Amino acid sequence: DPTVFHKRYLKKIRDLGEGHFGKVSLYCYDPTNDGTGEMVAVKALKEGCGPQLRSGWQREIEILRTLYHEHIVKYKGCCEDSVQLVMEYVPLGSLRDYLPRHCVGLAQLLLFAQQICEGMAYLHAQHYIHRALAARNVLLDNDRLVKIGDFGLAKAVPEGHEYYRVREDGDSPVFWYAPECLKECKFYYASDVWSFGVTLYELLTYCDSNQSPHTKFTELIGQMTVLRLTELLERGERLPRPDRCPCEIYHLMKNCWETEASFRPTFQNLVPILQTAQEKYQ
Ligand SMILES: Nc1n[nH]c2ccc(-c3ccc(NS(=O)(=O)c4cccc(Cl)c4)cc3)cc12
Repeated sequence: DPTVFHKRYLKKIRDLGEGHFGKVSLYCYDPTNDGTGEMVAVKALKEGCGPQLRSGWQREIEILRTLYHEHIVKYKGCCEDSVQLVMEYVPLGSLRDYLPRHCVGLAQLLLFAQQICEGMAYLHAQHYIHRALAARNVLLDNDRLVKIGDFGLAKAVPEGHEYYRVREDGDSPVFWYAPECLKECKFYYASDVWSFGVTLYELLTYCDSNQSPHTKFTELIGQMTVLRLTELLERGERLPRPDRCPCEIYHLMKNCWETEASFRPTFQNLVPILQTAQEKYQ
């Protein structure tokens, strides 16, 4: 019943985001057509999705129902026709849209970075890999509260496996990807840590397009792109230290980007370090 949303009570307000396969929009859900209603975010598959995209969409909805964390977008229910995913409305939107138009100090960024690590440490503990950990998928509720907002590429990791074998896709976030994902198509929990390293780089660069990983890696050059990127990352080459980033944080990022996945810190490890770093800055 509270998980049941009828189309008849859903009024589209605006668009919230769009990926290759899905679409997120803001709706007002008012069953009493008065004012005691609520704002919800409604995710739907776009027209033209393959059978494997539809079966994965069922798994995604099941995944979000399973996840309960202060730093994970709350599942609210479904809208059945095809199926639409109903979630809570996280008002300030994504950090990719938020940061270039806002004033957020270093201590606040480090708080966001710590909360991402908290939700991510819970995700891994629930035996799931995210695979799309970037600033566009982290949502801001208020100046003190972030939520991992999209699980489109999330996957369960079987019984005693430390990695998940992935399929070659031209749609995948290549510049957020660890070398083991690009060369061997292997996604470990450690591969998400690498993406967190890239996410932290994005926050410290205010999600400025001119300083983006895409632009910096293009400059660093001097599937052919993926091939040259793997050599770059194996040579030991990394993203530059952002002007604003203190050396201890750049170290944290570099540890997150250790070439060998086993050597990278765990999300459970990152939470205290970041809490300290955030506490130190003010
Ligand atoms: N403001 C919000 N309240 N609740 C939400 C749930 C998801 C989202 C959301 C989450 C992720 C994105 N990033 S995105 O790159 O646009 C994207 C990637 C994959 C699939 C979709 Cl539909 C969108 C954009 C919006 C926003 C809100």
